[PDB]
Amino acid sequence: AVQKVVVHPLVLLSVVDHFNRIGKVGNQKRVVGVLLGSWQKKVLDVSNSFAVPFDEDDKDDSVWFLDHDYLENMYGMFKKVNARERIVGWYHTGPKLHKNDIAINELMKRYCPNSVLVIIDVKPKDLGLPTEAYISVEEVHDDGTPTSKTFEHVTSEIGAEEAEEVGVEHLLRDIKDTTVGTLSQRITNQVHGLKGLNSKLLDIRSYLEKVATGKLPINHQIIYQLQDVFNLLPDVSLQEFVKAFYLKTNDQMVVVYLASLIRSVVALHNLINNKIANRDAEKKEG
Amino acid sequence: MQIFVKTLTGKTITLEVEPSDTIENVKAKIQDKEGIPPDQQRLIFAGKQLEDGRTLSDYNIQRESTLHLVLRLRGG
Amino acid sequence: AVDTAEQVYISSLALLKMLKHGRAGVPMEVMGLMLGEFVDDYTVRVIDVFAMPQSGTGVSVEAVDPVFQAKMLDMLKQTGRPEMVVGWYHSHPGFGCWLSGVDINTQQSFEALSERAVAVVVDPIQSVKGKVVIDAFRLINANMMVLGHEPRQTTSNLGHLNKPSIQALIHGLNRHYYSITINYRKNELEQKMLLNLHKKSWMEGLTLQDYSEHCKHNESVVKEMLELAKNYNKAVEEEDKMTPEQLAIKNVGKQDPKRHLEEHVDVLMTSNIVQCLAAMLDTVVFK
Amino acid sequence: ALDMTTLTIMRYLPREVDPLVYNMSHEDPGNVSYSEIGGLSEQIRELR
Amino acid sequence: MVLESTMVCVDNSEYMRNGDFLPTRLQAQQDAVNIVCHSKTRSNPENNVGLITLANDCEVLTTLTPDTGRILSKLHTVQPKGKITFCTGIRVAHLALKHRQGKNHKMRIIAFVGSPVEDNEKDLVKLAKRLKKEKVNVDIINFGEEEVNTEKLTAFVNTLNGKDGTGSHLVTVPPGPSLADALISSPILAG
Repeated sequence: AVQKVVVHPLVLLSVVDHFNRIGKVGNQKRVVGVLLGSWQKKVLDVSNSFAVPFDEDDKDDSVWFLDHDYLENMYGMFKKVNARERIVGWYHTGPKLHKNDIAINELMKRYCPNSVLVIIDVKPKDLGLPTEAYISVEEVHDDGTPTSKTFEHVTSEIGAEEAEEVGVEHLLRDIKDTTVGTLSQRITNQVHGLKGLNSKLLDIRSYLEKVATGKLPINHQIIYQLQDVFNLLPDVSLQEFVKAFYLKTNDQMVVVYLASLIRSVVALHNLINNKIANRDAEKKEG
Repeated sequence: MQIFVKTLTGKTITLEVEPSDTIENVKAKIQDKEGIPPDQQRLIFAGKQLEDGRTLSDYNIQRESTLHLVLRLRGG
Repeated sequence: AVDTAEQVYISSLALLKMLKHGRAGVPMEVMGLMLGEFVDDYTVRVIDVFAMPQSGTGVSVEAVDPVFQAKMLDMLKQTGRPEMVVGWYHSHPGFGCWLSGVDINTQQSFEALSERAVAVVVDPIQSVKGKVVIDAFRLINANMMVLGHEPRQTTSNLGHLNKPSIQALIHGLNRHYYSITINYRKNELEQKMLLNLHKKSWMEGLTLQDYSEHCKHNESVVKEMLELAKNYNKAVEEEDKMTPEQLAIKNVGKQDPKRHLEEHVDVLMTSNIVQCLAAMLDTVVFK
Repeated sequence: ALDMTTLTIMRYLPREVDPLVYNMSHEDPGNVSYSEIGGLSEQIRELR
Repeated sequence: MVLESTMVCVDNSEYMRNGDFLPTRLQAQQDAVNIVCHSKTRSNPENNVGLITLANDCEVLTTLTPDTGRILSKLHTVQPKGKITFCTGIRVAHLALKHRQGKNHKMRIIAFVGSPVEDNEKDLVKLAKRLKKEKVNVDIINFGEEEVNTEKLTAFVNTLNGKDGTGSHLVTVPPGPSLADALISSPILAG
């Protein structure tokens, strides 16, 4: 169904406001709400949101409260001031999946047959991206295990509108940025790449401990996937691949040589202009 | 009788009225109390609008009921 | 007497909603209602703002349902927002920022209902990526001012940092009211978000550009260099042959080959460097 | 049609008809039959 | 007069299809609900009421609403099925009572018991005691078959309203004429 989802900044600021406000009604560690949006050509666009009361008794699953006829009432009250937008899905601000949210989803799906989940973690502890997108599917099994009802991943991004990025930029007076050109490349696409890749490999590293009797091998599936990973990775950089590499490095650098030469000649020319102009005018004004 | 009318600001006012009074008299009393002109202010009770043409008994306004006042919002 | 220094703190969310709502009623003075609290004699803080059902005719607007307002407000309390009304705002496209005629009248009744009210005006069509045009006003006293009394007290430089524009003087700002300074006060968590708001995934950084197509671009620019070198030789030859400014003044049509020559560097460089570096790294980090 | 205070497009319209063309569109006594023309039926056939 | 929030937790277990009361226990309870909620709202107009049902899961049917009709038209097409589950029901009603619209109201729970309760006694004692310190008041109708549940419920209500609290009751009934006719209007105004 859905191929990608796009989020506008107004939603993210709304989430954060809700998270800070709840302290006046409870003590819970999570909050839940509704996403208003629209979509076309399997590209989904979320634009606006409001938050509805929710509560959960932490020490168990299966004991939670979610207020229907407040949701229906608000949806009515909003529709009266913008006809463009319709229920699309829901969000919660927990850092990690919870046991019961599939059972939340099977409720709120009665308001929209395609409903999508967005996790918006409000306290990042890393370099990263603040949103994740999930859709619900049924899984068969080869083990003869009964059919399982389970989430599936969807790629996500932030989008923008000209009427908002004016505000975002008026507000982004906080720190440095835009170390132009060659300065920004290597930071943005080498260092902050390698840090991510490292964190991922540490995560796999940790999981393969628990299998030391701490937990049951979750499936041979995950092991088959790992074997694909270590099989695919590029062949040892030892064959005539090396020849093909040197060729392009020569060609890549030669034109650099040319450009650098151009770069120097202009400096000499500017030098001469500065020199003559100086001395002449000096003797003249003397 | 006494009647409580409260506003979007959080300020509250108490009025003295008799059941035969009309809405217009209410608004006039409000103007006397605060200086808002009678044409600007809108009144609400039990989730439906008030209108002149009727006595306060007619809407079954009981002792110590609460009314909402909300202002005309115009710009141009 | 009102102190010159008193601020209005608006809370970043409210501003974004004011814009995305103003830049829609493109040629019409859309309006709305604004919620906050009076922390102190030197402060007012606005925390949120919401629209209404309303209709107009280009020359005017007003809202039509009074019940909707009380119902929405009384609903919001059930989820931690007990704050009440402190003011209102409306958008002026392209005019500038001031209060005029009717806007004073609907304003002044607020002040009979609640002193220390505030009216805000924003302009969404002059604004641009660097800066947004906002103002906040309150009415001068209803005269009795032949006394020559100042409207406000002063005990700081803090209120005289800014120059009033000619336009508001035309419509009389210091004659009928006064401006109040806007200030922003972001909290920790939202500003932590606001910087993430542009980060892009690690997946991309390690990726190579195609080597074909890349070579094509290299050959394109190198063959573009020729004509500029040829022109540059003449441009060197001919200068100082006439009066100095009459170089530039006679070079408004035809381009000057120095800049176009120079700015084809920073395209061979940058590109070739970063591609060779990225390949050179990832040849190690995978096997 | 443009709004006059600030010149933004507000509505599009169909093509005009200048009152002259409108007037010469439809004024006619318009009621004589072929019965009233005698002596040149052949030309009427040639024209129609 | 005192303002009160009341949740009525109907029972819908399989056992509700049997026929001690004349039409069938379902019609034996629907009329009782119909009278009790009329009494709640007519006692004072801004009291308000909600609805929960006990099966292999608990389910909410209508949150605190000031108009009784919403409940009545809702209670219809509830179907006898599954096995009762008492504790979880009372918990989820506690949650839903916190979120009342006006905190100046104090709150009540009403429940109809119509089946064996497979609960361990020492779990009821904990639930009762914490509900004790949370100021929630419970009030049990042993509507259906009195046996099996006769003890546990009584000890529960004791441990809750005991220490001379007196605000919480147990009331019980044999098979016979209508609950609303003979029973509910008898003990006190209601409950």
